[PDB]
Amino acid sequence: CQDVVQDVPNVDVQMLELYDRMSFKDIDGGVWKQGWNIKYDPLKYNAHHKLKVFVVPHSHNDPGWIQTFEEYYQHDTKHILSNALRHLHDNPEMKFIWAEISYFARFYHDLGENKKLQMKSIVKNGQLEFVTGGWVMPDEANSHWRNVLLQLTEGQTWLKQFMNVTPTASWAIAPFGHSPTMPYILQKSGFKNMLIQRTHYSVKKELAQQRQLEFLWRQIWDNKGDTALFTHMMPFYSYDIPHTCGPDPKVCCQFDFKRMGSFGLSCPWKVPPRTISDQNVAARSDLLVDQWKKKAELYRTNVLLIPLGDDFRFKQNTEWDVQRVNYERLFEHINSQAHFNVQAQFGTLQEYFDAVHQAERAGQAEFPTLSGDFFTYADRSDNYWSGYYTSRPYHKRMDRVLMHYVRAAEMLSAWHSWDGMARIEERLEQARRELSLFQHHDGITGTAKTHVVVDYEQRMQEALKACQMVMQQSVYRLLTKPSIYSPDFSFSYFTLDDSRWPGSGVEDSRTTIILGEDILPSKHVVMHNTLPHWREQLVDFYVSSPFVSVTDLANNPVEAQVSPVWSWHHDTLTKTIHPQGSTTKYRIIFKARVPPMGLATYVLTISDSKPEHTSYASNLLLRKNPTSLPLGQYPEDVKFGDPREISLRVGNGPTLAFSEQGLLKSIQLTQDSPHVPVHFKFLKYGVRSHGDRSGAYLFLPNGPASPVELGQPVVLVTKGKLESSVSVGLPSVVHQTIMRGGAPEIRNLVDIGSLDNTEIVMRLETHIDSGDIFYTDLNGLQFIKRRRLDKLPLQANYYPIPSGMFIEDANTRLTLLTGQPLGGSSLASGELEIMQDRRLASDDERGLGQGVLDNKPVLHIYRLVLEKVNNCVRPSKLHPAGYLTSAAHKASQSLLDPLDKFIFAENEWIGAQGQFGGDHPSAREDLDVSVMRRLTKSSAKTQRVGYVLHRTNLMQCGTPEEHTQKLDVCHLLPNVARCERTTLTFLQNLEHLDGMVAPEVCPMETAAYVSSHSS
Ligand SMILES: CO[C@H]1O[C@H](CO[C@H]2O[C@H](CO)[C@@H](O)[C@H](O)[C@@H]2O)[C@@H](O)[C@H](S[C@H]2O[C@H](CO)[C@@H](O)[C@H](O)[C@@H]2O)[C@@H]1O
Ligand SMILES: *[C@@H]1O[C@H](CO)[C@@H](O)[C@H](O)[C@H]1NC(C)=O
Ligand SMILES: [Zn+2]
Repeated sequence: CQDVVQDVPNVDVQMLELYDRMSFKDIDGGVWKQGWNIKYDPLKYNAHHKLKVFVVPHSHNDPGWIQTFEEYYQHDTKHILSNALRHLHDNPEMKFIWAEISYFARFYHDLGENKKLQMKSIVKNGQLEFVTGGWVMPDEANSHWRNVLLQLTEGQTWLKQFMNVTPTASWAIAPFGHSPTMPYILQKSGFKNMLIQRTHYSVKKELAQQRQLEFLWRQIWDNKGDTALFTHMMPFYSYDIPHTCGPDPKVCCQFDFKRMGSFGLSCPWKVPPRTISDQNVAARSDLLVDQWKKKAELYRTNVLLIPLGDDFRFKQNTEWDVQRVNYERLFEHINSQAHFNVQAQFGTLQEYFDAVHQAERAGQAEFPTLSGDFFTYADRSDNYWSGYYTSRPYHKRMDRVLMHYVRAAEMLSAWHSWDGMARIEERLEQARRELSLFQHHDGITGTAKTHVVVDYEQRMQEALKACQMVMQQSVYRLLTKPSIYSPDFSFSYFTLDDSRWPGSGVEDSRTTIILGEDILPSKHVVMHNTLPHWREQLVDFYVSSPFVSVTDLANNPVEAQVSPVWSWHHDTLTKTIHPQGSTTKYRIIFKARVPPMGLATYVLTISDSKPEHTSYASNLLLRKNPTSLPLGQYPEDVKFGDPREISLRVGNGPTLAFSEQGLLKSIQLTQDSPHVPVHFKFLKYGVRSHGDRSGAYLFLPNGPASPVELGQPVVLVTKGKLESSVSVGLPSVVHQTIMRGGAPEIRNLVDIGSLDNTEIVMRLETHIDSGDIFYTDLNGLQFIKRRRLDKLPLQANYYPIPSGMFIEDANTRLTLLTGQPLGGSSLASGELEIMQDRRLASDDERGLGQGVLDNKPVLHIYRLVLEKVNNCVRPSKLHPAGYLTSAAHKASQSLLDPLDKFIFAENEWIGAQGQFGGDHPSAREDLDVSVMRRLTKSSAKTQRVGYVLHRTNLMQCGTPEEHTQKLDVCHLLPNVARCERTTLTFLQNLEHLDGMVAPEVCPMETAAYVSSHSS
């Protein structure tokens, strides 16, 4: 295994280093507004050394943005694809590339067989080429790597089945900045080349000057280079035709033949295209070849990529003709005039890359190595696209919830083969496709119109119901005596109970377990653990009595805590925000112990008085002017006091101190240790009243944030043996700190209400001497070092926080893990901050055509880990990566992949069993089974199950936490007959494994295995 900590890679371009050196001046470059006037030596090309030009027609099709997926399909995309089929069929030299398989699948299944055959033939002959082949062209900032892989797999599995092709070149012209997670996944999925576009204009200029726009993109920790993927960065401001022929858009626009008027389009530079004729083809060719040779100056080979397309292009037959016939006339002239020394043709993306690598192998170029990312994007001036790290945070959180239930549904159902009547594959396919769709760069990003957001939400809600169905059917099968099992595949044997989605205060969706002497004495509940190690975790349920005790299915008592059900109300009569307690339902909490990838059953039983093994939390309401809080049968009376500082400790865990406003002020890790200052604060950013306005994409604050005025908020303290909390009703946020004996959990119920032109930020203030350094993750996969740059504006120092962030000095680290992607930064030494929501009245001129005025309450979740790190083996000061500790990693897992909870729906479960998976290996803590997916339907004689295994890298800090069992996924199901290593999509076998054993993977590596079973 390569060491991902101690060896700093030697790369030609390291993006953090480049950032430190670059001046980012925004000067007028001339016709290339963000560049310079390019010059070329005309004698560079000659008869023995020609410029080879590939014009690559394309059409950018958003799977929802300003219209829904289905609306765009009906209005635009079905016509684009129908006319592509006809036009390519009839014009054999014409070419076209296609990226978004969601749309292509939607189209193809509506074709008659004759047209399906015609379509297969233009793909097989290379006229129509799929690029990337994902379901969508995903966002790269907010998306989790697991869902990037999911959508990639969804599209490529479709393409292999129906088109018999697997793309090896990726096309990502539209995400708002770019992540190294993409080449990581793509390189492990058979890819050889990728293309990107939306990078900071200053980066484009810098790399163009050095001819470093094509590079071997490796991971930041990769000393050897085995992760490298050849990458092409386009050089100009847009992917449209004016910005793809060359540096002068006034000239390039004249070669977009849809802009002569009858299509309703024109050239903003005020010179229209003219139809090519024999009288003008020489002059027109001179202009165009000059543009091409200038673009070629920015690259190292004599092979040039010229994209030819724009959003929802190639719709009308007349548009196909006007582009094709004019370009054909240009190519005939240019290629026959030896003095240009050019050979130009329509091509595909793979044709371009193949020709580049032929030039490379001929010794005509050597490419630089690069590591780093391409965040935060700015397309012009100070317009940094850090707003979309937060926009529409409800749906960002929903993404993470659905991510987990897709994993859990696929895993739980994979253990068996299912009859088709069970509709398992149907429901899983729907769930995967709806989550996959949402990875679009207008989905999870929060950059779509209101009604489109609603469509994505409705789709995801259906997907969650599909996962629930599959999960609960699977639990019933896994835990019922086989000779008793009698399934009705439409029935709900269990319902899922989720304490954090949509959340208390967002939706009252949880079911109470109703027990009573005259109705039902007890209830079975089941926990699932998707992670491949034993886990203990507190779980809670709502119950109709406080006098409830818990047993395991050996009837062993389990210690439990009962607490009230508190809900917060904005009392419009008193103009305060305060909690009310239920008088008929209560929360019971207990520790569930669940096998690796397994299930555990418990029983809740009512009694007529306090049970021996159940304790009751105390409750203290801090506010002036209190009024009573009755709690029905709950046996401890609420206590009241004036606001005051208070401290809490659960178990032998940290002691937390809180201000009189209910906000953390310090953490004491152990009995004698210092009370370390760690202060939460809520602040507000506003919007500029002159110049450019913040919107869904852009964050353009009117200076540093101002503190939220808190008034005298009401504080609720619950103190229990198993779980304690401090909750406070602040303006726009019910803020909660929860303690269970380790790192606290933070929950924010965020309701920005009608606060227009406001962004609410949560900041942590410490004494940690972090300087200008902080760490943020990329797609939940890796942590990258950030350096705050005072030469850039505030919004430029905001980065995606898809799963966590930290600051550290020599001795102390503070890590904030998130259950949802949000934007954040460290704007001063010792600080962390993360945006909660944003409400914006203006459009920000990027095409959305609305503000963000559709906010809804969202429950954001976090873990806060303060640690001593002086004994940890960390990377050197020059290394661009950072790594989590064990405790921080486990805290992230507790947010993203919690135990699932199931409540048996009927009164009696006949044949119930206590556990599943007790013989599953308990793997080392850094290893995960990211995906378990049965790949075959029940009719297949040889069943196949796919696994994706990911090993992270945790710091060595002198805490072994060892003896663990080897995990061989190929022996998790019986009767294995073959085990193969595959690409991450499962679509190509890479190694036949001896002994049918799937080895574990190296730190920071991800591998896929497929086991086959005879059984
Ligand atoms: C404001 O319209 C202009 O920009 C939008 C940009 O849409 C892309 O980028 C946004 C972010 O800015 C992203 O959210 C979205 O997914 C898209 O990737 C363009 O849609 C239009 S193209 C439009 O008008 C062109 C000029 O007339 C025409 O050539 C094209 O075919 C379309 O009709 C525009 O550039
Ligand atoms: C799929 O593509 C490959 C390569 O051209 C070819 O061998 C095979 O005949 C095609 N059709 C299949 C495998 O069904
Ligand atoms: Zn787009």
